[PDB]
Amino acid sequence: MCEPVSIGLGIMSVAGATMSASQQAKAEGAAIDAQNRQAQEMIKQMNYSDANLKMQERDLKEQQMAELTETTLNGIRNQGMVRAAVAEDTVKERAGITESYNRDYAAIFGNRIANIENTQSAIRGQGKIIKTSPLAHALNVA
Amino acid sequence: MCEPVSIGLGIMSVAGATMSASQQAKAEGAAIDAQNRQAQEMIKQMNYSDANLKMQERDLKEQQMAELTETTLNGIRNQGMVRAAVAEDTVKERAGITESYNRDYAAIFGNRIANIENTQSAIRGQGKIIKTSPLAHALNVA
Amino acid sequence: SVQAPEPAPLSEEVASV
Amino acid sequence: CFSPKISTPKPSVQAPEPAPLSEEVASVDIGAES
Amino acid sequence: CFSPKISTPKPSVQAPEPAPLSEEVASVDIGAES
Amino acid sequence: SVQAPEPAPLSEEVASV
Amino acid sequence: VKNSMVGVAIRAGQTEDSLDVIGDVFNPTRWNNHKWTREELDQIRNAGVLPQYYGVITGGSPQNLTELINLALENQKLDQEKAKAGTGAQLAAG
Amino acid sequence: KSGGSNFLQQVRGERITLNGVDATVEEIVGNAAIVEAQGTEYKLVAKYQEDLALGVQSAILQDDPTIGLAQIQKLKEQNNLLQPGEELTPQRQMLINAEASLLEAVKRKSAEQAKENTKLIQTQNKQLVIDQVYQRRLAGDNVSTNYEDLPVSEATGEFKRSDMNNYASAKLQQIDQMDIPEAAKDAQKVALLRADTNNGPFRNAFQTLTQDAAGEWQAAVIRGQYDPDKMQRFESLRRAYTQDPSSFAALYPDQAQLFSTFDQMDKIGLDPQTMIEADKQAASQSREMRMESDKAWQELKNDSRNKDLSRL
Amino acid sequence: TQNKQLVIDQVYQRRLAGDNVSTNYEDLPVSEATGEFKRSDMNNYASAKLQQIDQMDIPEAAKDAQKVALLRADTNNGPFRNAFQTLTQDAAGEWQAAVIRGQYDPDKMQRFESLRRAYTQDPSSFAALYPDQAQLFSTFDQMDKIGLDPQTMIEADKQAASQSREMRMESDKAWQELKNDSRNKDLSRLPTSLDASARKVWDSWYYRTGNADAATQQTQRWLNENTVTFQSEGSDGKSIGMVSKHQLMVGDNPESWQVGRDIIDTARKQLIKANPWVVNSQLSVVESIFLQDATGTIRIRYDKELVGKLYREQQQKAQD
Amino acid sequence: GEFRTRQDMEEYRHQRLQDAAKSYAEEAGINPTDFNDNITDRNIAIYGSFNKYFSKQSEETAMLNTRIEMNSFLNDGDLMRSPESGKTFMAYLRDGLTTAAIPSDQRAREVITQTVRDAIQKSGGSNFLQQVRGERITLNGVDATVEEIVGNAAIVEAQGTEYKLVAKYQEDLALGVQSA
Repeated sequence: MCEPVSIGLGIMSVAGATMSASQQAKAEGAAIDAQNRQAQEMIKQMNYSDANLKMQERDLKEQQMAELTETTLNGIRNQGMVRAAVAEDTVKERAGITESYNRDYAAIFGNRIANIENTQSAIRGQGKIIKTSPLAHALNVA
Repeated sequence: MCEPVSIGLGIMSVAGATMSASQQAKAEGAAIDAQNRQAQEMIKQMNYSDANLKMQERDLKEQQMAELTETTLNGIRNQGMVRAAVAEDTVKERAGITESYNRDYAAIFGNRIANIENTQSAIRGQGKIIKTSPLAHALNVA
Repeated sequence: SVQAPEPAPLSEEVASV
Repeated sequence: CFSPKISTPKPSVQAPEPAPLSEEVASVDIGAES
Repeated sequence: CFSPKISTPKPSVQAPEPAPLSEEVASVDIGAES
Repeated sequence: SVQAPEPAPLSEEVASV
Repeated sequence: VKNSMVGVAIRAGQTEDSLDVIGDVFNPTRWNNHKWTREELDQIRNAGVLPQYYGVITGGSPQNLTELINLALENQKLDQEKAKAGTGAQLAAG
Repeated sequence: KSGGSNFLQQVRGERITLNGVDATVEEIVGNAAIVEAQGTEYKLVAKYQEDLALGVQSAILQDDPTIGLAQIQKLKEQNNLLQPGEELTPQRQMLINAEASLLEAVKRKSAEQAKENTKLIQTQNKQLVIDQVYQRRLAGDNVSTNYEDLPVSEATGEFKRSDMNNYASAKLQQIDQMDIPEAAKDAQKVALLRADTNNGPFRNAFQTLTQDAAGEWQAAVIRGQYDPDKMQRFESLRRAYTQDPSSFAALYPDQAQLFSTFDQMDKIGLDPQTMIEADKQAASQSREMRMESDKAWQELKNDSRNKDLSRL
Repeated sequence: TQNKQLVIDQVYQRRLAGDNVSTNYEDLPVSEATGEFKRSDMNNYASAKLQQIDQMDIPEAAKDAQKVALLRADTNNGPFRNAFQTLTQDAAGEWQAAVIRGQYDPDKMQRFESLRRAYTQDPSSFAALYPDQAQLFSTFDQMDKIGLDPQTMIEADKQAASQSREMRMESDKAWQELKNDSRNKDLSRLPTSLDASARKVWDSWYYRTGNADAATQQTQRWLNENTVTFQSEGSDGKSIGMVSKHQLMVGDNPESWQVGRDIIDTARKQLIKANPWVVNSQLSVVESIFLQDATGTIRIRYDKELVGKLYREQQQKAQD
Repeated sequence: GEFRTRQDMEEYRHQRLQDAAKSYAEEAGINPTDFNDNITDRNIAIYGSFNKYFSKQSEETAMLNTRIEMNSFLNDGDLMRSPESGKTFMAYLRDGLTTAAIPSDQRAREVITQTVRDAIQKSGGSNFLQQVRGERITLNGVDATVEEIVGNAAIVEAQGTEYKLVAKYQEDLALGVQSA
């Protein structure tokens, strides 16, 4: 309990709720940062191809890798590479969004705006990438 | 619980590496010095040849002799004797090494330098010393 | 509780009168 | 006298699967040699 | 509640050998004279 | 780990273009 | 059709010769042929064995009379104790 | 040392003068040294052979045939690099044979996994018909549920004896996952058990469960405590014994001492313990002074005083 | 020695796939790279193999399965049986010393654990091969199946020694009575192979617990777990034969006794179907395995090796 | 392998020399002011070893960053389900190789042989594998195809994934109806 990052675990159990968000961030970032750092330095040592490792290291890497996964914002990351694959602003320039990052109903209802521009390539763009459903796709192959 | 070196190891185990390098250096070197002095003192009282000793004395010396072995810089040690046995420098004069003990790419990329003289005796040279492999020799004999 | 989240869409399609 | 605070765990995926059989009839030998 | 430190072992050389034999069939007599 | 150190070399042999 | 199990089932059985029921149960080739004398019958009568325990004695050799008599007596004693316990008396109630 | 035979062979004829006499190295000594040096190399050769054999043998029992191929290829390359003499020939043949076998296994895995893929959909169509048979039989209709004769079709495939025993477990685990109140789940299992044959796939499961419960009770007595964590198959039969206590007493009439324990935990209201204490305390002294026999029972059951035991 | 071990390796590699190779040590191929063969060469090989297996790179289940498979393929004169005999006796001795001392020390009980690890994968061949030490298997079962800790048993064993039970009924007459009773139905149908372990299990239970009625309840559970029963086809299901579990194994998978069962059932059904005078008879399964008739005219025999080979060939038939 | 900076090594060396000199001198007494024969030949070896270790560590860090970005790519769904996925992968590989991000060619062989293994437990796996099958790159002078670098045992598993998913859906439907 004397550990610097363990007592912060106790104080959230004892009190909190009323405690402002700044301290809820200061007492909660520590465990995640420590886990991430340990995972990085422990995975940087082994090899890459899984046909060149022993039995224990395979399971160790498989269990330890999941701490670094990302699931939500993959599209924004991958947008860059598709541009070069196919080829070879300041918010105000966007339509449907005000400077305060809120929707502009006036333009939407008057100018008859078909699509709201979240990211780049919303302007023009023939790459498509249209949303599909996993279950129908799985039923197609079988 | 009062020996100067018996508290150093304990405090090193507990505190860890949170301090600077010099304290760790001294704490580790104390026991090394003690062991070296003890082993050397025991070795001195002995005889040289193994045919004049009892059983227990031979076993003791055989067990305790090996702590003086070194492996990494034997070639630099033996460099001196071979020159005299066969015959009968301020870094700047060396090729491929800069003044700051770093590689010099200009010469090795322009003048096509054959090899790098890490040590002496690479200038001219008639001592050969061709690198070998233990297993090839073992197969050769058998 | 807690359901799997949903990735942010790249663009939205709307309608009018 | 206390106010506990819960947290949200990160979702994890290992591919869905139906429930395994009881006997699980599998190969009769062990090893790649055959 | 500490940060332990390991110590690097001293390298040791003893020449490789194959595994010992359980039966250990050797000479039947001990002693130089015969 | 660290199966055995590597003895220091006398000289190093390289190549060029 | 033979793929599923039929080929393995028929192709694995092997034929053997038929059994002999009489020899397996009774084994009547070990029975000796000796005509007991008067004293060897008076000994049995004086021992005190009941008529239902003569099965052990018949077919034996003259050399092993006493052990067989002892075996019959031991069986008799065990049955007497079991009957004292009150085991075969539940048939009177219907 | 590693290389000593060469040193000994070259240091033979070095001449030095000591105390007037002139002699080489060997006269200061006077063959027993050389052979040991040769044995030192023989040791390494044997070690290499043993290590190679171990690696080859281990890289063939791997579960995934795609991994062993890489290891065999690496060992083959290493062996070809050393350029060995005519003393490691019984190794080349085994390497070749191992590689051929690995190639064949990798070839066959594809068809094997194709068949494994196919069976998955058919298992459900196999289960539906078995379920319909029992749904029909539950309403008072003989259906003759032996697996020899069922309406086989192309989707199903073929039927074996293990399908009954899979369906039993699947149904039992399915019933305990619905969205209905607690008593209905326990009524359904008893209803299903009461409508089988004498060789139905449910009676066996219940028999196994009952025996496991008896074992758990004996362990609890021996240890001398009631721990809810260890006793989990003892507390699942209890919930299903309540809804029908007369059939259990007739189907398995050899461990009725458990039903006596069950009854008083729910009707009178004894706590689960203190019966452990009574059993533990009654271990030393034996109350059985004769009494229990085939005589005490009979002349106890033929008394007009006992109005209920007289008729049975 | 290294070039000599390989011939002995090949002989067994061929044996454990359904073959008879007659493992004498005077019937081996001689050459100039090997020499001559003596008896000790057939005794160092077993130790070498058992040491090699524990150096591989596979999980423990595979190691135990392979060790027991190697034991199961040996003849009556091999070295593996001797090795396991020695191991078994050492384990029993260690347990007895642990009882006498009165405490459980995890650093001296080391041969009591390897045998326990290798016993889980096949608990019937052990009880059919070494019937003189059925006491240890009771301890193993109580530790694995029920769930007792290995410290609460030492105290019970110590306290049982004071009050010696000695209520008689161990005279070899009571066992015939105990098997003939009407009430006991599982004990009347018993294979002759497992007949010498029931005695020791019953005796151990009686000695440990004191009661003379829980013994006949635990023995039935053990026997029922270690066998396989076949049923008739009528509405009132009746038993027609009991066989052991290691007489049905085909391969080395610890759960491969589920194929011989199906083969036997299919064979019985076909035999009834194709021959129209067996209905009045009582087709049964005695224990080799025989399919007999009431009068003793129809008689067929079955075996592990042919069944396994034919099954493997039929499986490898369906290909591209 | 213990140090990470030059300064730590220099301080360690300084302290150890200053200790051992006095200890060895006083073991037999003599006089510590009465060790400096070859210094260049030792400094050279020490600094060479340090430089080589630091180079190895930098290379490892680069490989880790590559792995993180590849995993981030491997998780997206509608890129794999899209009919154009191999082109993006090859473009990324070409850019990385031409910017020297991947240190060598054997590392490229490792990443190519690992991506195929990794893309079996995903959703859009069979599509990606089938549409990346016939493209060529030049490694170590010799030109080869992606199929030839490896040599039909992964396609089957790629399909088995969706087979399992459909079976799960069927079981769920049966449970729902029976409960209702």
